[PDB]
Amino acid sequence: TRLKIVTIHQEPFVYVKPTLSDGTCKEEFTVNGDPVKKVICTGPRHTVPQCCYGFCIDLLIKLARTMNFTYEVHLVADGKFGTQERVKKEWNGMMGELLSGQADMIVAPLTINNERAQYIEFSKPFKYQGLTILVKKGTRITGINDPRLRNPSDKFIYATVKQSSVDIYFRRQVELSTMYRHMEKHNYESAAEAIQAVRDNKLHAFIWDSAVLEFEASQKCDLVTTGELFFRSGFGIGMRKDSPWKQNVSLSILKSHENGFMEDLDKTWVRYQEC
Amino acid sequence: DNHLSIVTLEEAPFVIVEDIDPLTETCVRNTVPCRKFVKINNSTNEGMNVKKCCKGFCIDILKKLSRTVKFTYDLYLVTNGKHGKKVNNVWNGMIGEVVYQRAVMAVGSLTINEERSEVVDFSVPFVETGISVMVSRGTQVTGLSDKKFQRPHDYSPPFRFGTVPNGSTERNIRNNYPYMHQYMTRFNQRGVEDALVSLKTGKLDAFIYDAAVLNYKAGRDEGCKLVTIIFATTGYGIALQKGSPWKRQIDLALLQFVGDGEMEELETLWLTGIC
Ligand SMILES: CCc1onc(C)c1-c1cc(F)cc(C(=O)NC[C@@H](N)C(=O)O)c1
Ligand SMILES: N[C@@H](CCC(=O)O)C(=O)O
Repeated sequence: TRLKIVTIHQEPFVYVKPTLSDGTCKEEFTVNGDPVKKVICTGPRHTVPQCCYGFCIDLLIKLARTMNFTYEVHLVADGKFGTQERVKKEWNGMMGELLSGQADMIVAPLTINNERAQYIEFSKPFKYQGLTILVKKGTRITGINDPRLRNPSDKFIYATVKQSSVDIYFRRQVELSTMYRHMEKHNYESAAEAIQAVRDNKLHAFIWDSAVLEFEASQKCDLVTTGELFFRSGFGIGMRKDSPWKQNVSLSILKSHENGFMEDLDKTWVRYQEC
Repeated sequence: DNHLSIVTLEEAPFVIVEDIDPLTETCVRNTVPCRKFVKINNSTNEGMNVKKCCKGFCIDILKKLSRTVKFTYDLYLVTNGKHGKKVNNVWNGMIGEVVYQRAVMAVGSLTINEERSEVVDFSVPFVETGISVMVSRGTQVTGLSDKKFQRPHDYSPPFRFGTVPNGSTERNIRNNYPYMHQYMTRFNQRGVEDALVSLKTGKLDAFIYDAAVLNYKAGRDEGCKLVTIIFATTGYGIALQKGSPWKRQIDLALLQFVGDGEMEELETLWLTGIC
């Protein structure tokens, strides 16, 4: 055993914080007096120890305790989810890390889709969500079909995160060729930068995972989401096709939905009442 | 071995069974042939296959899989139970048909849970579901987890609520809420139609059941009287025999349909509501 876990920064699934001066994590408590569990995670390729927690970290702990394994967590070196790019073709991001042997499992809000499943094994979904659009509170939009996205210009800017499944979908889809030409000039490196950019009117609309965006909107009152969910899909744990863990990882996730544990994680990390 | 025995079960709008044009014994276009074994009497194993015609959301999925993954099939309706229940350690229903190798796969409104995954392989989920509660509009309950369900006799009068036994909903309530389970058995309903009538006529206060079916029914409700207020999110999947060689391509095809828009078309075709 000793599984190498790759993950990525993405609140509220994985928070990433400095260790204190001794090498430990700040003792922290939920409302209710319950201890926030934290793990040491290495990340940037000059690596330093850091502190990780959130929904995905609690899931990993649950998984490690259930199936009886030990692990080391690192943040993905390039900061990316993973797409297959021309060099003849190669995966970057967490996908690349898993396929090369840098990681043995991806534990992250990693979307389950056809192209990734051709190369890796996904668990049953630990979370169900889709895509939506985050704007600054002033803005009224229909959604992904509103004219300001459909007929773009410099007078309303929209973007997604690079080396995401959403980015390379916009690149490959014929009817999206004009929206991509606009997004090409504005796409960001990380969801957090993009979210900040919207707060400051440097970005008018950010297309991203509803689980993340609705969370943002629940916490910050100067943000809102709009449109219906589209491309409803799941997040899954990622493993190589010959991982011997794949059956029991999937069984554990099913058990955790059925017994209330996942709803527990949602009450702790995802369902906030600041707005 | 391209010609597959496949079992299904009637449950609108996922699978709808109609009588065959009695002159022609030919299934009208848009429907596929399905057989049902019908006993001659109750004192005998003797019976005859009746030719019927099958359509619906799941049927359309089957037709798409058949073309993409390149198999032909002989579809039949399960007669030994319904979706699947373990009785004295023996599986009945569609799950049983797969476990004991009378079918290569099971297609329909078949919920993925842990105990069934122990004995069958499941595809990726292709319809999102779980456990919901249907009530007459105005009824105030927070969800499955409310104390009106968990401790019914704390209240005067006690809420009247029930499910259709022997499926995934009842299995889940049995494992998680023992007092709720035993109280509910008094109000259990033979099927969904019985349940909706009980609700509409004041004989039942709530009906707990599969979320996909309840949402559909709510959306088609005359007057929009019946509403739903999802616990244990999961989905419907194709069940296959453990270690099935068809699983790889079926999973890929299902994920392709999500990313192609073909799934969205089927949803509109079959599951749209007014309310
Ligand atoms: C069937 C899934 C699918 O197919 N085509 C597209 C586009 C999507 C899709 C849906 C979704 F809800 C989130 C993401 C995503 O890329 N999110 C970002 C990140 N979680 C990632 O995994 O890259 C991608
Ligand atoms: N879809 C359920 C049946 C209905 C229910 O019990 O909610 C199953 O596959 O058992």
